[PDB]
Amino acid sequence: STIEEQAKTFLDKFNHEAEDLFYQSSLASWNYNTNITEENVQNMNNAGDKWSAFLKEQSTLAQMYPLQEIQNLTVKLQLQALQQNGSSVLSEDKSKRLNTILNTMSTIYSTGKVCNPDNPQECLLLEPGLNEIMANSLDYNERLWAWESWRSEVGKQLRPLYEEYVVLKNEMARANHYEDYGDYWRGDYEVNGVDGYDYSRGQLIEDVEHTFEEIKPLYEHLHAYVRAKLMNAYPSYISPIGCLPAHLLGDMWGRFWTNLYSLTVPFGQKPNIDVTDAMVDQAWDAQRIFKEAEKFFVSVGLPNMTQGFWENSMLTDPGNVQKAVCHPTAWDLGKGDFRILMCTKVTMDDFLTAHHEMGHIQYDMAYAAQPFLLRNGANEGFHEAVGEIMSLSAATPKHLKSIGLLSPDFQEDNETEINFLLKQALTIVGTLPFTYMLEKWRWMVFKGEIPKDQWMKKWWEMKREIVGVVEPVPHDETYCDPASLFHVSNDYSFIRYYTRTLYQFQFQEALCQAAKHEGPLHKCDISNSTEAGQKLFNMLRLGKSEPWTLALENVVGAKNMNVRPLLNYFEPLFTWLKDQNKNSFVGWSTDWSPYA
Amino acid sequence: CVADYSVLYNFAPFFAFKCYGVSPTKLNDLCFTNVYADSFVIKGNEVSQIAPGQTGNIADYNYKLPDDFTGCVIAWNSNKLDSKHSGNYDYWYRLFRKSKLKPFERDISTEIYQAGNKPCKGKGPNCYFPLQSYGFRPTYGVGHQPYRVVVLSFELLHAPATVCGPKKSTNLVKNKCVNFNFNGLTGTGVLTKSNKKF
Ligand SMILES: *[C@@H]1O[C@H](CO)[C@@H](O[C@@H]2O[C@H](CO)[C@@H](O[C@@H]3O[C@H](CO[C@H]4O[C@H](CO)[C@@H](O)[C@H](O)[C@@H]4O)[C@@H](O)[C@H](O[C@H]4O[C@H](CO)[C@@H](O)[C@H](O)[C@@H]4O)[C@@H]3O)[C@H](O)[C@H]2NC(C)=O)[C@H](O)[C@H]1NC(C)=O
Ligand SMILES: *[C@@H]1O[C@H](CO)[C@@H](O[C@@H]2O[C@H](CO)[C@@H](O[C@@H]3O[C@H](CO)[C@@H](O)[C@H](O)[C@@H]3O)[C@H](O)[C@H]2NC(C)=O)[C@H](O)[C@H]1NC(C)=O
Ligand SMILES: *[C@@H]1O[C@H](CO)[C@@H](O[C@@H]2O[C@H](CO)[C@@H](O)[C@H](O)[C@H]2NC(C)=O)[C@H](O)[C@H]1NC(C)=O
Ligand SMILES: *[C@@H]1O[C@H](CO)[C@@H](O[C@@H]2O[C@H](CO)[C@@H](O)[C@H](O)[C@H]2NC(C)=O)[C@H](O)[C@H]1NC(C)=O
Ligand SMILES: *[C@@H]1O[C@H](CO)[C@@H](O)[C@H](O)[C@H]1NC(C)=O
Ligand SMILES: *[C@@H]1O[C@H](CO)[C@@H](O)[C@H](O)[C@H]1NC(C)=O
Repeated sequence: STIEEQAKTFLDKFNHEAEDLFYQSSLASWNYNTNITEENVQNMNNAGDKWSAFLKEQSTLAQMYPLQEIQNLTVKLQLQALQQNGSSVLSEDKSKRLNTILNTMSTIYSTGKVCNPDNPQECLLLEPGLNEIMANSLDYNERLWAWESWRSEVGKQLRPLYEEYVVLKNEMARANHYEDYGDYWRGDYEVNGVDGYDYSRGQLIEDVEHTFEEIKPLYEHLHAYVRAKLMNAYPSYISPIGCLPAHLLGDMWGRFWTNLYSLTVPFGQKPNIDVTDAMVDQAWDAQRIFKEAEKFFVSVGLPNMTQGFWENSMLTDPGNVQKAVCHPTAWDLGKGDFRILMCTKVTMDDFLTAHHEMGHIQYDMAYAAQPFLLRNGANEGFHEAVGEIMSLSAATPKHLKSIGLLSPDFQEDNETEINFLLKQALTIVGTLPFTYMLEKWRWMVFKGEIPKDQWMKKWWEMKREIVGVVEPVPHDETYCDPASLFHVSNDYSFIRYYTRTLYQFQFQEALCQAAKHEGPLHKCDISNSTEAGQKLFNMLRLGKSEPWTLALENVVGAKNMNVRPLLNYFEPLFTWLKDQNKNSFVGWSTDWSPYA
Repeated sequence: CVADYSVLYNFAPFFAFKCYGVSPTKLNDLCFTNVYADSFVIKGNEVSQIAPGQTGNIADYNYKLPDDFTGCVIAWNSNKLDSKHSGNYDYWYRLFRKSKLKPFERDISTEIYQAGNKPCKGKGPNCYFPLQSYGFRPTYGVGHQPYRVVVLSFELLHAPATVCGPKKSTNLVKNKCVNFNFNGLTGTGVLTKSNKKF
C-alpha cells in the first residue's frame, strides 16, 4: 500500500541476495588469496562481475521508489546507498575512458621500475628497494639519484593521465548531485535525516583548520629537534633553520620520521623493552601470541573468536606454489565467516598488528546481526579506530609485564617511557602536515582554483610551508609527485585517516576515563576493565543506524571532533619538546634552497 | 504399539530436545492417544522460532502449532550430513511468507510473497517468491547450519490411548510368602507348582 511496505517487500529478497552473492564473490576472492592460481583469479573476477552486475537489477528498482516519502529512514538510507553505490551517470564512453585511465595508472605505478645509477643493466621496482633504500641507505648521491629518477619515471608519464582523470571525475560529479569530485569526497561524512546531528558539507574545510593551527607549535618543536639530530649525521647538507631537502626523508612520501628513531633518538643507551629475544626462550610461537590476543578480548569482555576462524585462517605462509600475499586484512564475509589472512612472525610488532587486525574482525562480528545494507560503521574511520585503539593499548609496559616475556623486575623511569613517547609522536605528530596538505592539494586541484600550469607550482609552494621540506631538485609540470603516491594515482580518498586519528584518541581516553585508570596516558590497559569494554560494545553492535557525530557523542559526550586527548597523550613529550629546544629556533625558513 | 522413550537417550544428545506439555519423569509411564512425527530442517538461529504459542517469524511462515502443544520437539544438528561447500541451495524454505499459518499444515502450498501495488504474484518485485534456498555450508558457524528437527507430539485425547510406555518385571520366588502382581491381580500368598489342566 504505502511506500514503505512496497520498499520493504522489495528489500526482503534483496537483503538475502546481497548476503549471498557478496559472500560468493568474497569467498572466491578469499580462496584466491589463500591459493594464488589463474583459475582462482578467474573465479574471483567472474564472481565480482556477477555480483556487481546483479547490483544493477536491484538499484534500478531502488531508484524506482524515490526518497521523499520515507519515515523509517532505514529504507531511506538503504535506498540512498543503492542509488549511490549501485548507480552511475556517465555514458559508456566516459565510464570506459575513466576505467581505462584507472587501469593504466595502476599498470604504470605497479610495473614502473628504476634502474641502478649510470647503468641500464640492473633495474629495480619501488617495493623491493625504494621503500628500503630511503629507509636504510643514507648516501646523499645515491638517494638523490633514485628519488629523482623514480619520481620522474612515474610523474612524467602519469601527470597528463591524472589531468584527464580529474576532468572526467569533475564531469561525472557535475552530472551527479555534487558540485565537483572534491565535493564528492567531501560528502562521505555527510549526515541527513536527523536534526541536531546533520553534518554540513562546508564545515569540513572549517573544522580541520580549527585544531591544526593549535597543534602547529608542537610540530615545529619536533622540527626543532629533527634538524638537530639529522645535522649530526648530515652536517653540510642541512640549513640551521632552513627548509629540509626532499630526498632524505627516510621514505618516498615523507610520511613518517619514526624510522629515523636511531637518527632521532633522545637517549640511545637505555635498552628497549624487548620481548622478541625472550620469545624464543619461553617456546613462544604464533599460536601462543594469537591465543593471548584472544585472552585480551576475554578479559575485557568482548566475544572471542570462534574455532571456525582459527581452523581455516592461514597464520603462516605456505610457500612453494601455495603462495599468497600476507598483507594485514580483516576479511568481512559474514555468515559467521570472519577470517584473518596475515603471516605473523614471532615479534612484538606482529603482536601489535595481530591485535590491530583482530579488532576489526571483533567489530564486524559484533554488528554482523544488522542488515547487510547497514553493516557499516559510523563512517570510514570508525572501523579503523576499533582495531587501532586495541593496537595502541597493546603498547603498555604493565600489560607486557603481565605477559610474562618481560620480567616484572622491569622498571619505569624517564628513559623507558620518554623514548616511547618520541617514537609515538614521530608516528602520529610527524604525519599530520603531509596528511592535511595532500587533501588540501587534492581539493585545490579538483575545485579549479589553480591554473593548470601552476598545478605543480602550488604543490611546491606549500611543501616549504606546511611540512617545512623543500625539494632537492625542482620539479615542473612534467613531474607529478602525488602520481608516485598510492591514493592519488589510484583515486582513493585520503580524508579517512585525518578523522580516524582524531577519533581514536577520544575513544582511548573514554576507555581510560570510564574505567577509573590513573597514571600517565601512555600507561593504560583495558584488559582488567569492564565499563570501558561494555561502553565500546554498546557502539560495536549498533551499525549504520547512527551517524558519526551521534556515535562520537556516545563516546565522550561530544558530537564533533577534538584534539585534547592527542595533546594529553604527548603532554610530557610536549614539555620535553619545549624544554630541550630552548636555544633552537621555532619554525622553518621557506625561502632557503639547498640546491644552490 | 509400545513406545519406549529411552531410545533417543541411547542416541546422540539432541540440542534443542525440549518438552512443554508433558511430564518429563512420567514420559516412559504415560499413555497418549496417538503420535505425530513432523520432521523438518531448520537453521540454528530460527530453530526456537518453531515454538508453541510463541510463533516466530519462521513458524508463521513455515509451520505453526497451538499454544498448548503437548509432547516434545526434538532438534539436533545435521551440518556434516546435510552441508556442502557449494551451498545447500537444494534445501529451500519459504523465508518470505506473508501472514500466520495454522498447526499441522505443510507450506508445500506456496504462499506467494505479494505485498505492494503490484498484483504481479508469482516472482519478482513486490510479488516475490516466498521460497529461499538455505545455501548451507559445513564451514558456517552457529545459526546458519541445518539443525534437523522433529515434532513428536504426544497427543492424549478422547480416543483411547493404546500408546503407552513399557513395563518391566522381576523374578519368580516359590514357596515363600510374597506380594504379587500378574497383569493387575493384586494379592499375597505362597506360590507353588500345580497340576491343573487349564
Ligand atoms: C561501495 O562500493 C565500493 C566498491 O567500489 C566499496 O569500496 C571498497 O571498500 C573496501 C573496504 O574498505 C576497500 O577495501 C580496502 O582495500 C584496502 C587496500 O587493500 C589492497 O592492498 C593490500 C596491500 O596493501 C592488499 O593486500 C589487498 O588485497 C588490496 O589489494 C585495504 O587496505 C583495506 O583494509 C583496511 O581495513 C581492514 C579492516 O577492514 C584493516 O584490517 C586493514 O589493515 C586496512 O586498514 C580494505 O580492505 C576497497 O578497496 C574499496 N573499493 C574501491 C574500488 O575503492 C565501498 O566500501 C562500498 N560502500 C559501502 C559498502 O558502504
Ligand atoms: C523500521 O525499520 C526497522 C528495521 O527494518 C523495523 O525493525 C523491526 O521491528 C520489528 C518490530 O518492531 C522487529 O520484529 C520483532 O522481532 C523480534 C525477534 O523476532 C520479536 O521478539 C518481536 O516481537 C518483533 O516481532 C524486527 O525484528 C525489526 N527488524 C530488525 C532488522 O531489527 C521497524 O519495525 C520499522 N518500523 C516500523 C514502525 O515498522
Ligand atoms: C590450489 O588450487 C589448485 C588449482 O586451483 C589446486 O590444484 C589442484 O588440486 C586438486 C586437488 O588435489 C587436483 O585434483 C588438481 O589436479 C590440481 N590441479 C593443479 C593444476 O594443480 C591446489 O590443490 C589448490 N591448493 C590446495 C592447498 O588445495
Ligand atoms: C588482570 O588480572 C590478571 C589476573 O587477576 C593479572 O594476571 C596476574 O598478573 C600478575 C603480574 O603480571 C601475576 O603475578 C599473576 O600471577 C597474574 N595472575 C593470573 C591469574 O594470571 C593481570 O596482570 C591483570 N592485568 C594487568 C594489566 O595487570
Ligand atoms: C572463548 O572461546 C571458547 C570457545 O572454545 C569459549 O568456551 C569461551 O567461553 C570463550 N571465552 C569467553 C570469555 O567467552
Ligand atoms: C627524569 O625524571 C625525574 C623524576 O624524578 C625528573 O625530576 C627529571 O627532571 C627527569 N629528567 C628530565 C631530563 O626530564
